[PDB]
Amino acid sequence: GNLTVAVVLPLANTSYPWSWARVGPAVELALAQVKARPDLLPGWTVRTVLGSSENALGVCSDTAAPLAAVDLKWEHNPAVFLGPGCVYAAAPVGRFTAHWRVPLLTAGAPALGFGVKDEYALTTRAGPSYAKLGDFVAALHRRLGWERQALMLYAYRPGDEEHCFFLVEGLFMRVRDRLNITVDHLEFAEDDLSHYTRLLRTMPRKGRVIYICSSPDAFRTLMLLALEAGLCGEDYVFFHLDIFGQSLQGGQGPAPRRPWERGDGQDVSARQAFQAAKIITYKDPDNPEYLEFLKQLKHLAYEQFNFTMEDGLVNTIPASFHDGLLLYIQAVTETLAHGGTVTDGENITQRMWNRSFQGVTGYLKIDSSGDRETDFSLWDMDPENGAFRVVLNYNGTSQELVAVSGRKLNWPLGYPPPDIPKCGFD
Amino acid sequence: GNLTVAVVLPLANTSYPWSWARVGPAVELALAQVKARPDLLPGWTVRTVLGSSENALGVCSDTAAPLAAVDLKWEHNPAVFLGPGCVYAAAPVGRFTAHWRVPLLTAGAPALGFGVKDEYALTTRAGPSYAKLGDFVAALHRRLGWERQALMLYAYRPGDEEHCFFLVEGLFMRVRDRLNITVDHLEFAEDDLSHYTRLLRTMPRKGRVIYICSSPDAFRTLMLLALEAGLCGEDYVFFHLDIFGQSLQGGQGPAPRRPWERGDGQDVSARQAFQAAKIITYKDPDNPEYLEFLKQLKHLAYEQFNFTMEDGLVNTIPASFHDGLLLYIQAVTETLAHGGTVTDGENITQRMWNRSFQGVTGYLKIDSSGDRETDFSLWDMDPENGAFRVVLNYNGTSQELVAVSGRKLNWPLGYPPPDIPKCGF
Amino acid sequence: VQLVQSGAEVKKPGASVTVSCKASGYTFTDYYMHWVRQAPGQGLEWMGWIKPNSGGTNSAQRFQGRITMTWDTSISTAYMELSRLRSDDTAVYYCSRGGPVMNYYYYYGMDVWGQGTTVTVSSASTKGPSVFPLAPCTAALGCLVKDYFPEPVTVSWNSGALTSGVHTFPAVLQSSGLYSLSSVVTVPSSSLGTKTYTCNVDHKPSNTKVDKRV
Amino acid sequence: VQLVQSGAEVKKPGASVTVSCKASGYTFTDYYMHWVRQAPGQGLEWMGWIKPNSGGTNSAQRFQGRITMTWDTSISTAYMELSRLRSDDTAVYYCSRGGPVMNYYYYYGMDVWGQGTTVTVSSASTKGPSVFPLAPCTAALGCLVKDYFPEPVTVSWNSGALTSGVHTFPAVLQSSGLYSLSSVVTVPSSSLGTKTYTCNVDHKPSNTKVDKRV
Amino acid sequence: NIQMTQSPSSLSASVGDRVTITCRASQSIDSYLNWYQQKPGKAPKLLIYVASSLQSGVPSRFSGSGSGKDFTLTISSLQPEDFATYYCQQSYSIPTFGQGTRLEIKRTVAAPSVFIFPPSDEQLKSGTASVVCLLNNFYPREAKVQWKVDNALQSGNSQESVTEQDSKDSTYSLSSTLTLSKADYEKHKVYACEVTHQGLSSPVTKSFNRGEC
Amino acid sequence: NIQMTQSPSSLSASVGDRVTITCRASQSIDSYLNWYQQKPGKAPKLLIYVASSLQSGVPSRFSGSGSGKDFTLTISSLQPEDFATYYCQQSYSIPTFGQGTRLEIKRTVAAPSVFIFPPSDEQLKSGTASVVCLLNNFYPREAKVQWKVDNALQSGNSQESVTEQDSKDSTYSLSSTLTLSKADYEKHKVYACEVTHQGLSSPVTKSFNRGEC
Amino acid sequence: CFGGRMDRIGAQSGLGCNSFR
Ligand SMILES: *[C@@H]1O[C@H](CO)[C@@H](O[C@@H]2O[C@H](CO)[C@@H](O[C@@H]3O[C@H](CO[C@H]4O[C@H](CO)[C@@H](O)[C@H](O)[C@@H]4O)[C@@H](O)[C@H](O[C@H]4O[C@H](CO)[C@@H](O)[C@H](O)[C@@H]4O)[C@@H]3O)[C@H](O)[C@H]2NC(C)=O)[C@H](O)[C@H]1NC(C)=O
Ligand SMILES: *[C@@H]1O[C@H](CO)[C@@H](O[C@@H]2O[C@H](CO)[C@@H](O[C@@H]3O[C@H](CO[C@H]4O[C@H](CO)[C@@H](O)[C@H](O)[C@@H]4O)[C@@H](O)[C@H](O)[C@@H]3O)[C@H](O)[C@H]2NC(C)=O)[C@H](O)[C@H]1NC(C)=O
Ligand SMILES: *[C@@H]1O[C@H](CO)[C@@H](O[C@@H]2O[C@H](CO)[C@@H](O)[C@H](O)[C@H]2NC(C)=O)[C@H](O)[C@H]1NC(C)=O
Ligand SMILES: *[C@@H]1O[C@H](CO)[C@@H](O[C@@H]2O[C@H](CO)[C@@H](O)[C@H](O)[C@H]2NC(C)=O)[C@H](O)[C@H]1NC(C)=O
Ligand SMILES: *[C@@H]1O[C@H](CO)[C@@H](O)[C@H](O)[C@H]1NC(C)=O
Ligand SMILES: *[C@@H]1O[C@H](CO)[C@@H](O)[C@H](O)[C@H]1NC(C)=O
Repeated sequence: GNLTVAVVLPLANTSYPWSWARVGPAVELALAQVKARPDLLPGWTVRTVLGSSENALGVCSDTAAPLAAVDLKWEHNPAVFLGPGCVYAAAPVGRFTAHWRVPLLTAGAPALGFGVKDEYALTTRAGPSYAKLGDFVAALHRRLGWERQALMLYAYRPGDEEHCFFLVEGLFMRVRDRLNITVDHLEFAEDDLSHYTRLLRTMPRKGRVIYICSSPDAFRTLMLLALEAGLCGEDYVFFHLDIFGQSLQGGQGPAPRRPWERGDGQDVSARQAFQAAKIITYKDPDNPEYLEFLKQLKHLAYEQFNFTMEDGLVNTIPASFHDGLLLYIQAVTETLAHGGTVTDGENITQRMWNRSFQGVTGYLKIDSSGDRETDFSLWDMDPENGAFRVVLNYNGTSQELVAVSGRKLNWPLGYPPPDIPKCGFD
Repeated sequence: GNLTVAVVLPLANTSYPWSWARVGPAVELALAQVKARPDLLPGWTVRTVLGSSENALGVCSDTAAPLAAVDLKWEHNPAVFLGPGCVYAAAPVGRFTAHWRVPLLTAGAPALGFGVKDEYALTTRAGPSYAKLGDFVAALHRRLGWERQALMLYAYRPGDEEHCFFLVEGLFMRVRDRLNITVDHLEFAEDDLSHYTRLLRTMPRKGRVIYICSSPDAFRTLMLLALEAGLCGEDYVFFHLDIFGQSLQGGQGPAPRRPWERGDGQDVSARQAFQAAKIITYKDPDNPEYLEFLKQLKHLAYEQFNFTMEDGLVNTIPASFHDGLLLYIQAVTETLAHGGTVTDGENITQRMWNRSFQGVTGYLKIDSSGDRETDFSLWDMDPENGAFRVVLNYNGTSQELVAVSGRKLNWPLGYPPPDIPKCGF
Repeated sequence: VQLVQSGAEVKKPGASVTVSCKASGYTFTDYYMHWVRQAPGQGLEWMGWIKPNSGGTNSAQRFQGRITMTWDTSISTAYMELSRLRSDDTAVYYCSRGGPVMNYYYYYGMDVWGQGTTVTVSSASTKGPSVFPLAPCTAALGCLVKDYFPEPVTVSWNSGALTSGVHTFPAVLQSSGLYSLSSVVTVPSSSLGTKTYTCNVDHKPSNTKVDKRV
Repeated sequence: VQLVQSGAEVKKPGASVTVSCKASGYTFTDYYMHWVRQAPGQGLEWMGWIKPNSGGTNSAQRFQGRITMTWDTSISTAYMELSRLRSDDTAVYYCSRGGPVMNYYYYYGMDVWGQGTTVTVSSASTKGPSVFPLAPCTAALGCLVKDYFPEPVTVSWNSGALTSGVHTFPAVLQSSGLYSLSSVVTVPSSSLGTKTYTCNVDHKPSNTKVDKRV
Repeated sequence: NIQMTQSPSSLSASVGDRVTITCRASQSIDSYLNWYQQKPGKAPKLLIYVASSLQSGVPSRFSGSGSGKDFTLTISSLQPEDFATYYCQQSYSIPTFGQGTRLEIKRTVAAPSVFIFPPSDEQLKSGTASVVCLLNNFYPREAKVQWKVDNALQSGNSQESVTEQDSKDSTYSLSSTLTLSKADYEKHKVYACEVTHQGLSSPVTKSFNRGEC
Repeated sequence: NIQMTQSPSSLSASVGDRVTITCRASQSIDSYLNWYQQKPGKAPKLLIYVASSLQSGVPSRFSGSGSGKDFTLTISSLQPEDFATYYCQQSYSIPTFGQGTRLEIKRTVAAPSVFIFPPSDEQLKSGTASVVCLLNNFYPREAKVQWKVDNALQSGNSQESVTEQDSKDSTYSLSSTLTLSKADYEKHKVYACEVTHQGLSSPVTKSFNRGEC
Repeated sequence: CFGGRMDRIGAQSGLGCNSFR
């Protein structure tokens, strides 16, 4: 027989992590691996249809994606849907698939609104999720002995689909659910200048542990303003939620990184200010299989799509897709091994959930909620040469923290500052 | 020829103002009026197709309505879409019709998000909206001299689809756009004694002119608490934005309308407290044509849908539907009078916009934004009788305030309190 | 490849019925086994199928409530069990095989079918038929059978003496829960009295033999 | 009812062409008038229509911007003007009446059609044809005409004396912008020298009088 | 689920003719379709197992084509053994069966023969009377039968029985039986049935009287 | 807008047969359809309007049916003047015409009579060489003509012309002309054109030599 | 405005980050 896979991704724009120019080679590699493996679907072939989820302007929209999904369903009637990545575009498509009882597979849309299975049923997310960041934050708070208060700030920028809104809300909800502590939040505009002054005036009266979701340039400007005002690392700590590693180029294997220098004439001041800043990023795979997959992915993409890919954590987004696809195939086989049909949906989704799989990224696990557990990394600056390096890794499958080569998380004073000063905020 | 009209409204649930059981008689009356008039599409017949915009639970959903609209468009390819009324259900249908270049008519959906004509082109709103409430509030502030600060509070419930939230965002946005003053806002739980206590503690230090969106029981409880909380009528004023007038009847003109009487032993305290409260509702038409239309609508509904309607301002929602339909028909005729077809959405939409029409509701005016200007009424308590009565009316076409029978606002100290006290916050 | 079935029992509603399907002559654990029921006048109706090697089972949404199907690989037989029988379960059941199990080709059509079995659900006793001869008042000569249970009825009349130009009507289920039919063949009026006509009605379940003069 | 057109002009690319259609036998301002153009090989194509009583006009999306339609009620005539001519504008234009205007019945069919107007747009000039006899090295003979402009050309054999077995192939547009065709005749082999053969060609625009003997 | 439709519902054709049957699905299916033929008193036999193959042992005169939501089954030359009921079944999902398609031979129009039988005395002795009237040797099958007693019409107390088309003369039998209680027999006098058929120019009334029978 | 499709592209039938033409719409139109018939060199004529009504002055043999997206035009008892091109046109909004559907008679397959003509001497003096070979009395119109110069495949420099169907013999005439420069003529000696037709059992080659002529 | 359950057509911008839970 034939198996149809429907993809709803931007086929023209090549600026998104889930763009077709970076996913198509991964899908081709997954199909080749499935064909070369007699274990997965013996005697069956897999097809693929594509649809555009962007308007004339070239950006993902919540109007074109549902129409494309409906047209694909009417014309081909596929068994599984791939994508989209944008939350506003994927959510109506997810609801449509749930109503149609058609399984949905994705690695994007990490918004908390997809965490409820009553509405978004038969939906699997094989990519990173914002709840795992909240779990990492809770684990770090438990390890560092902070249980009183926290402060949250996020920046608003016109042009994107509120990148620092869903992440902040999901992490905030997860912290409230798990830690049961008082947490505040605030939104600021990075374009304005008086907003920074108001932020530096209001931070000392709201807390001492601050999480910031903004651009690396905005973070550097805020850190410089804090240094000039009088803020020091002995009482304040700053965390930057750079999941894709923009401040540090790529976030690849070990190499000296100096995000405080850009040749603006104030490199010394930025270097001194960044003594109290840490970055939270994703964890790159270490097995050579990941390197080989990256090499083949880059080669095939260059030869077949006229696109030149770079080195970074963004490449971890399409790869998960690949792995997820493989998992789906296995589940189908299990259904075909238990006297079933490929048009059930519920059985395949139930079999996929709460399962351990091995892929190019490594050993992944899917819980009962259909959300892949992701590892995280914390970057710290070397006090000697002033370069950031990886010092702590968090495993979500076992929820544990591990150091790297015995590295010690140094502090300006000697131990982490207390969550609330003895004199209080007054 | 045949003109197909698609309706996407709840067919089983009758608890919504835009339910089919209350719109169907109006639609058939409009069709009969069109057929009985020789200047409205002569020689043409109008057919109506229906679809459901509710899930198995029988409530408004944002998934069933777009699917029903898509199926109706595929099966019949209608020339115009009617409804839905729920904001969440009608939100994707507007974009779908804009992409399909099919005109859409809606007497509901008063959400501010529909005011962007770029995203929601070819959409006409012939019913009440929330921006006109902001215009009325700005006019009242200009008349009363309040130009410093205001406070807004709304209640949260898990049953409704955030009605107070949408009303408050629309009112706050229009006040900010027009009066460019400082306005605050808060959200409180519908049933929480601790929340009520902390709200009554927070209110005195934020402002003096306060607008509240909540249920009548919640408003009564809040006013009763404020009675012994120390708040008096010489410094504080309260406004209840009950558009449909649930605390009152609204349907009939002459009637007592005692809102503070409930037979719970606190009638005297409620009457004493309510001396510093005012209510803003919709304006009830008074022409005999409206009464005749209401009588016919009740008779037809009882005969056909086996539903018994109740007097009130809610009956003003389906009636506008009727009027709106008539307007659309006229536009079509104009197209057929200027060398066009029935599938010219842009020309028809331009023709309906910025036009004056006569209907059972009176003289309706559509501005260039495609939104019908609405009227509002402000009530006041009788100093002697103690029963609420209509004292102010607002005309949105001319944007004017009109008194009723030479009545005056009842103030405990004679003049409205200032926005900011002399001592300060 | 042979498919053998057995069973024609009739029982009151609320009881249970079992159907046995034999698949001798071919590897039973190498192909699927589909059970299909066909109503007397509605049409074919798919019920479910089983997978012997992997122990798989599939059933319809409206049938999974009260059906249990098992198999025995020792003798290559399949058993179908139906419970909570009502008046709508009177139909014909078929067992068939189709689709190899080495490759998951469940979409293959059913190649070899069974002979079929008839199951009737009714609350009535096995009572004999009633025969009423027909006489004219270019005529109407025959015999009418009324109030008989259960199906079937043997040859109409004369035990096959008159076969050319014969018509028999199908049985009709009346409101009382019994069956009735007739068979009328008209000869030329010249030889009405020259040849005698007698109708024979035989009923195996009731062991009733009726010879009625027309 | 009658519809009369006029015009057989050839216009250079980038010029303007005016087509006039006159109506008679009925009231001009009581029905719609549609304009339909037909390519030589593509088929019929719809352009637009005019509403006389209300003074309304409708145009196609592709033709909008370079089409103008006007009418005169006093003489009951309609004029259509097209500007910015191109090489693909060579077609035949028809004026048709259909649909009463009192009740806006614009969907009615077109029941009256005109004789049609041929418009040719090309960059060339009038040139006389060249006739070349065609004889074999049943017998077949013919004359070939080439390098002529514009259409049409009439060819005859023996001044119409011989007509049986005469085939005239349709003209073909050469890559140089001219036209060519060949007319052939089939004659018995025994008549190769018994009777003489002569083909006559006539090109009215160029006034060509050529009598070629095979 | 997926609902499957067959066209036409019935079709009449002669021997050696070209016939096509259309099967339509409410949802798109790539090639998951099977064609079955069934004769009265016999189990169905598979003809086509995918959209366009041919099962072993099937004559080459049968063909299948189509895709998406529409498929066609074609017979180039009809044969006397090719007249049966045809079903198209989908196999992409939980299999469903179509309503069927009956195929019959083509014959000229024939006039029915109307026969009446007054109730027998045995029925009166048993306490329940029955009258019958039947149409014999008529074509086509469509006809209408009405019961009239003393210019009165009764409904819901009558039964109809129809046989199958014969191979020799291609005729039909249509017998209508009206059953009544013993009491209702003697308050009415004349019983009749009216038959309306396409082959008959006018409807035919067949009547009898209780007293003289 | 709305695209209209006609099926089939062309068909052939004899006098007194029955034909059916199907028109498909991309969108849904209730009854906005018109049928036109056009003969070569003559203006189109309207046969059926609003997809079901027959215009006065049109023979009753024409019939129309269908609604929504499927429409059928049926012609019974074909006549010699009923052979022309048929178009289905929608009138809901911005009317559009179809691609057309031819309909001609059916006749026995015949074999072409191929003849060749050497170029005239005066044409060579002008500076152009043209060789023409014609096909006469062949059926159907489908045929293949290939030009060979000294056993070399020629393409991109030949033209073909086909006349309309005749009435007496109902055959076709085709002429293929190859144009070459003056210098190219004398550098080759053998010129031929190859004819491939269904009627011909084997391809027929007609060749001539420049030196001989 | 982190109360959640607002994923139902979140394209509306609005304001009012004062849920006050
Ligand atoms: C491939 O995909 C990328 C990523 O989505 C697209 O880049 C985005 O394109 C959109 C559409 O133009 C941009 O959205 C617009 O942004 C404007 C602000 O951009 C300025 O400021 C940013 C910094 O914040 C600069 O980086 C940028 O260069 C500009 O200087 C807004 O002002 C716009 O709002 C206006 O238009 C909208 C309608 O679009 C109205 O509703 C508003 O009311 C307002 O009038 C608009 O939001 C977006 O900024 C781009 N992002 C980036 C990172 O560049 C590519 O265009 C796309 N390309 C193709 C070929 O598909
Ligand atoms: C709020 O204020 C509005 C304006 O201040 C009020 O609108 C006015 O309503 C009255 C009805 O009470 C209208 O008077 C009628 O107008 C119609 C329409 O006029 C037409 O004919 C004239 C002829 O010159 C033409 O110029 C117009 O364009 C129309 O085509 C007449 O037919 C009636 O006879 C009667 O005069 C006013 O016209 C109307 N004002 C405007 C500016 O249109 C509105 O009533 C107020 N609201 C309430 C509740 O009273
Ligand atoms: C995170 O922890 C889990 C569980 O401790 C690790 O999963 C193990 O992976 C190894 C290597 O494939 C297996 O042999 C074990 O069986 C797995 N454990 C379980 C319980 O199944 C996982 O590898 C850890 N993550 C990383 C990056 O090392
Ligand atoms: C008709 O619609 C109303 C909504 O106005 C429904 O009432 C709500 O029902 C849901 C569950 O379906 C409850 O969670 C809400 O609390 C109800 N709200 C109110 C104000 O009562 C009603 O159930 C619907 N009825 C039917 C038959 O569908
Ligand atoms: C309008 O609908 C009627 C049936 O209700 C139909 O007979 C008629 O043809 C339709 N007219 C058009 C123009 O579609
Ligand atoms: C699978 O697709 C191929 C074309 O790629 C087609 O020939 C074949 O019939 C299809 N099979 C099924 C079972 O759909």
